Amino acid sequence: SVIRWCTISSPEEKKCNNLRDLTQQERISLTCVQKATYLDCIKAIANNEADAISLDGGQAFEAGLAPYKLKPIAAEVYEHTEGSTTSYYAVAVVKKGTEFTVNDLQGKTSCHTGLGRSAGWNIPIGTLLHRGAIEWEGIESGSVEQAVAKFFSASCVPGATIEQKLCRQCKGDPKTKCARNAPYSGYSGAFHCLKDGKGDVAFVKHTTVNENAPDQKDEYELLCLDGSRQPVDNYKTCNWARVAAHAVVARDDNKVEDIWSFLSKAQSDFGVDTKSDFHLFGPPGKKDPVLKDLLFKDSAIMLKRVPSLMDSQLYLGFEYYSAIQSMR
Ligand SMILES: [Fe+3]
Repeated sequence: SVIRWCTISSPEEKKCNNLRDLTQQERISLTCVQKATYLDCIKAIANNEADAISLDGGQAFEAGLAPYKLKPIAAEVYEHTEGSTTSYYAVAVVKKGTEFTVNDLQGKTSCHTGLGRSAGWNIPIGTLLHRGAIEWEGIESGSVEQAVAKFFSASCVPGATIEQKLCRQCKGDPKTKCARNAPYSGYSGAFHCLKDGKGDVAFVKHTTVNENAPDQKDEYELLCLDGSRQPVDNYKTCNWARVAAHAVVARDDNKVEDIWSFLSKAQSDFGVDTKSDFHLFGPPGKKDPVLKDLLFKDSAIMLKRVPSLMDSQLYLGFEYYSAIQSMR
């Protein structure tokens, strides 16, 4: 019996084969299918051409719509003060000194993890809109990118389609610079994007600074929704939202057990406590954003199985869910 994972980048593939390689000796075994975009994975998965992929809540949302109707099989666990939780916080990071508040955000540059991802988009944009900041009336008259491209001087937003302003700060080969897996894509990419000065703001996770710049953590602060700017380590108070962990998405069939089995074991032999050269998660550390969050976030510490009961909606929450919807 084999599970076929869908990978979305070469390096992600490798890590994948890696684990398949040192796993081929079990009841359930791996195999890596590499697609172009997560969409194609979602699709293959539904077509029986694959069986799993771990997605950001923004994509989990997507993966749940019809025709797919994929379910969140397992969700990532993250360090909490209280040991652990299945959620993370969305924060907007900023360099220390550059005075400026949430309100003074117009005509700025900004870096985002990618189009429609929780932290780098859904939360921030919808927030900005829910605040009278961004002018958006609706789908049937104006796109969202457009309202976005109208608010910021320019941006980096991997996945962007409708506006070159949004692809303005993306560093890399122009062919692929705004690719969904571009060098400036992902939590860490959006950080570099900030690091490198290509944007005045980064929309990332509460772990973001530590994982790329624990050394120069002092060099950054957080933009709070109230007006303040707090210290990188104050995400709790200075946050824009608390979102659901990324989840592993799979067809609603009988296989969901083979997958959980596979994951349960693998995580057993290669967790944060593994003693192997091979790590399922991370580990976290200043590395090249390109090699980050492969398969799973570098910041995941465990996997917690999801109750069969939950679909995408129940998983995300009626609130977040409506919020995402209302944006498309
Ligand atoms: Fe995320």
